[PDB]
Amino acid sequence: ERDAFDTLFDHAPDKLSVVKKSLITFVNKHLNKLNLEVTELETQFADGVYLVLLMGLLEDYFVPLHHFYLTPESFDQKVHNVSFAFELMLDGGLKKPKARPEDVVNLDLKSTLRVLYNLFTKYKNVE
Repeated sequence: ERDAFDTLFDHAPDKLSVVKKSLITFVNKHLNKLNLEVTELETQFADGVYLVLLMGLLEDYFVPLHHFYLTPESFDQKVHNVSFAFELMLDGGLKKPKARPEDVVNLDLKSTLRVLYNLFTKYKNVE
C-alpha cells in the first residue's frame, strides 16, 4: 500500500546507476550472510546498524550488541552507531571518513555513497 513518498524511490535512470548497483551487490554479498538484505542505499544505512554489522563481517570479528544500538530510537543512538562504524573503519587502517555521522543519519547520499565506496575499494576481495 503506497503513498506519494514511496514513488520517489521508484528506479529512474541516473548517472550513478552503475556505481549504486555495484555497491548494493557488494553490501549484500556480506549482509546476506546474516539474512539481511539491502534494496535502497538512500535510506537503509542511515540508522547505522548495517554499517556496524558490515564492519564486523569485513574485518571478520564479533561485535557484541552492547557496543551499539540494534534498535536505535533516537537521533543520538543512530549517530552513535554510524560513529562507532567509523571508529571500526579508522582502527582497521582506513583514512578517517570525510562524512559527518549526522549526514549519514540525515540521508545525505554523497556522504553515504562515499562511505560505502571506500569500504568497497579496501574490501573488494573479502569473500
